[PDB]
Amino acid sequence: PRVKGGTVTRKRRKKVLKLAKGYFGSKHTLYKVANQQVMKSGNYAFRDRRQKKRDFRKLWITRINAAARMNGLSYSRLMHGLKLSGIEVNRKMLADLAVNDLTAFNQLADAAKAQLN
Amino acid sequence: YAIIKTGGKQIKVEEGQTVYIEKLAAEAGETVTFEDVLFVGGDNVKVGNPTVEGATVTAKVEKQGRAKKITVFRYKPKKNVHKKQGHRQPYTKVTIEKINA
Amino acid sequence: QAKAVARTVRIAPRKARLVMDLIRGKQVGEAVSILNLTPRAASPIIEKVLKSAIANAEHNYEMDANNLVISQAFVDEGPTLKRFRPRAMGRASQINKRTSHITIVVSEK
Amino acid sequence: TPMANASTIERKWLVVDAAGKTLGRLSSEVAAILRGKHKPTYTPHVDTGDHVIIINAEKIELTGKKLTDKIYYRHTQHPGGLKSRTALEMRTNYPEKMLELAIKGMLPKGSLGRQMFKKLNVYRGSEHPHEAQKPEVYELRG
Amino acid sequence: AVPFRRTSKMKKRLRRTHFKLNVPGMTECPSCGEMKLSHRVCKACGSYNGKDIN
Amino acid sequence: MKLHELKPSEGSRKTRNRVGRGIGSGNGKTAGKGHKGQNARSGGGVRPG
RNA sequence: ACCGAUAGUGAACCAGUACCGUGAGGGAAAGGUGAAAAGCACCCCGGAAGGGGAGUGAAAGAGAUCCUGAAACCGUGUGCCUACAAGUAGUCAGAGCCCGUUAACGGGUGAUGGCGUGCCUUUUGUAGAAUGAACCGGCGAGUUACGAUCUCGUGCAAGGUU
RNA sequence: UAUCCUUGGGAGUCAGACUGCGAGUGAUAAGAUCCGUAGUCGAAAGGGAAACAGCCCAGACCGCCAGCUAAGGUCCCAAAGU
RNA sequence: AACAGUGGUAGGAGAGCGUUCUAAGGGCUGUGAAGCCAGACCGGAAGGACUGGUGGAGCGCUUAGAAGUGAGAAUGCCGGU
Repeated sequence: PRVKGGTVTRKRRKKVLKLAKGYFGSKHTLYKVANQQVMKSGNYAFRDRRQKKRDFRKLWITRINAAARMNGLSYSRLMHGLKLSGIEVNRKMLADLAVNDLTAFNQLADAAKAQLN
Repeated sequence: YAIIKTGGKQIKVEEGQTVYIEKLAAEAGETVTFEDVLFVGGDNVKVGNPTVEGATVTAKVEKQGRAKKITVFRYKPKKNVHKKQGHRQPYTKVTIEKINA
Repeated sequence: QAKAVARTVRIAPRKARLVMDLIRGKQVGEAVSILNLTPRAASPIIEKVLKSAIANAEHNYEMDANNLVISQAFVDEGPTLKRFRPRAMGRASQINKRTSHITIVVSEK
Repeated sequence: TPMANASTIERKWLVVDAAGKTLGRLSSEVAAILRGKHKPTYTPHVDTGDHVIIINAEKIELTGKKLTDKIYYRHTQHPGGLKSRTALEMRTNYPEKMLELAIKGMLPKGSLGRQMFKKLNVYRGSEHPHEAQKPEVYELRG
Repeated sequence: AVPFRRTSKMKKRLRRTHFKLNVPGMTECPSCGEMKLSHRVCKACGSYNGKDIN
Repeated sequence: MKLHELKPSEGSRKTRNRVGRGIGSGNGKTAGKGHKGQNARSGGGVRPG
């Protein structure tokens, strides 16, 4: 029996266009060009789910620098201090959540400064 | 205000607020205690890697669903490689209560 | 409101968006006059249709023709007429006659 | 879920004086202040810096032979269009581009670069017009 | 003499800025009241400046 | 054996290893016969021995 | 366990025609109103063409290459954004403003930041200044016939089978 | 520590590159060519070497707004000690 | 349950998705199917539904069998642009 192959295709090509909203110009009404862009998004949406493991550290660590220079300390003397102040686990994201409560943050800082000496 | 360890991640915890935390061993009606607590706050009582003593802040487990759908389409450009795998991450809608400060 | 369509009189649409990008929003009693000393000749189609567009509002609708403002007047292209102009060294260029559907929407101010 | 401050920033006015120091290490910790990297509420994209006024820029110093060596090259677009200027040329003729060009390289590039760059200004001598904002006095770490 | 690429739907529709045409100098016919072209004859009036000229 | 529930003994039926439909299954582009060989063209090639 | 109008006879239709060729020959394109022509009297606009009403029909957007009518493409409007920014055009952070859906760690824009050079063929090697495609839609490539051989599976087995 | 051999169905590959040591050809010229043994690439993304198949680290089932180190880095772009 | 492994081209191997047609059952349709048009639903994937709007007569599921079996690239054919 012969296959027409009528609606096998036209259902599939619009599962790519509906994943292709918002694009510049002629990449939201073409199959052959948005399919080079749904694919190309897939690497980008993959490999930039791992920079949130990186460019949040780079967002967290310089805030801890900034909390340290109003205390005279480094980023080194904090984290090397906190390994000896306690054996504390403060996971540099939530270190900033004490920074925005800076009255309580420096009790965590100057305790390590006493444990620097 | 607690900082509790559940699945290797910690969250700044306010009592009475829903926080999306990892899947665990409850059945949507339980009050699972969190014992790995540090920096209680408010009265500023910390214990430096022991946990804060006798302070096992509980919660109440509400709901366990799945996340918004994420599909990886990881293709290697030349030499004809595709890889198309969806991933529904499960979670637990955790309603937090009873700071045991 | 009113509605009137020219429907497939032969003029090319990209020679009919131009004057039609003046007429919309205007006063209808003024737009008869704006369509009179145009010199471009895509106007005696439209001025022969806007004059027909008023009469629908006057006969079929009696909506006080001095109180009308065109809300929409949009030109969409219609079906074409394909020719084969002969050219240099057997080349047979295609001349596409175009045809357009001049539409006019008349409403009360 | 961090705090990304966006235009809710209490900006500041610091003054860094240029008595006798080296313009690399005097533009060093100014450039962090131009983006406000010393401030604890540092978002990396919404310009959390604060304004910097430099006084007495022409009295700034250089060790080595850099008073004669470090030729500041600008270029036109016309062919063979470099225009050489040495340091002592920049120092005495007009030095109000002599610290700007030492920080234009040190602020990060992009649309946000020039947006942070507007916060800078440099006055020859002891002008300091600026009597309407209560500017503060800053001292560098070294 | 070859367009190296097709023109996209931006740089086409940025060329139709100064392809627009205006309304000409259009005043009112002082006698028969209708809209007049500036410094020409109001053909409905048949007049100019005082005289319906035959 | 009802007509509603026809099934074989498992191992007596086996689907096609059909050749040349998409790179997902493998055998997509080259269709199992490699790169540009004489052993890839339209029937041209070798005797058995 | 044939095709359903690019399929099936080249030809479902005035098709071996129309056209191309002096010539032997080559050789297209094009089916669908409804159940019933009941196919629009009548009134306006214009010379009509063509509408807008009215009336017909259950439907008139069903009205003459007349069912369904997608995409290219041409648009008319408006929600948010833009005239100191270079930017394979996305991603991921991300305020403001606009939102209220198959009711859930929502919808749409995104000022700005960080990483970032298409797909394919062929190559030791490609974003390639190596080829391929204007895009849009449809067709279009490892099939059966017979025998060989092996594994899996069936029934009888020192007999199996026509 | 488990991978070998035998029998049988099925292949593709027979144009390769470069860095170090061991030689030839050359001019102890080539990102040259002909090989030896060892890598990587080919078929292997990530980080550094500004960017870069072939060098220096290291292998990607997939998600997190967590933790530690290697190569290389810590005045500022561009994370970390003036 | 425990332990271990999961990059992959040529290349082998194993599982499934889906269209057309048939086969028994079942059902579902003028109280609106197929198609088409939209979305914020689910399944690991090819995918699959569910309301809403179009349309005006047919088509899904469960298990089987047959295949002209699924497009995005042929200086591709044929229209539309």
